[PDB]
Amino acid sequence: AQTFLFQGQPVVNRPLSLKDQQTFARSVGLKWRKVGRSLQRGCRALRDPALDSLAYEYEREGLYEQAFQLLRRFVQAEGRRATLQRLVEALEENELTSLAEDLLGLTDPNGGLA
Repeated sequence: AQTFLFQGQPVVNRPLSLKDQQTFARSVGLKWRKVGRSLQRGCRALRDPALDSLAYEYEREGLYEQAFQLLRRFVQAEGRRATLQRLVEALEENELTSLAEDLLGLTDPNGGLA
C-alpha cells in the first residue's frame, strides 16, 4: 500500500504493533543495545539515557522485555506520528537491512501487515 525505499528494500510506513515489539526483542537479541543507541540520534524523543534505565528496569526479563518495551517508548511519545521510518533509521546504523524488513514480518512467502 504505502511503502518507502529504504536501503534499496521496500518497507511499509505505519505504527509498529505488539508483533513488532515482540519480534524485535526476539530478533535483535544482543543488537537490542545497538538499535536503542542508534535510535538516540535518529529520534530526539529517545535521545535521552532511556536505554540506561530501560536495561535496569527491564533487567528482570532480560533482552526480551528490554527491547520489547523499548519499541513502545517511541509509540508512547506520539504513536500516531511515530512511524517505522524512525526505527528503520536506527537499524541502518548497525547495517540491519534484513532485520528492518524482517521486523515487520517480511520473512514470509507473502508478507504480514496490509
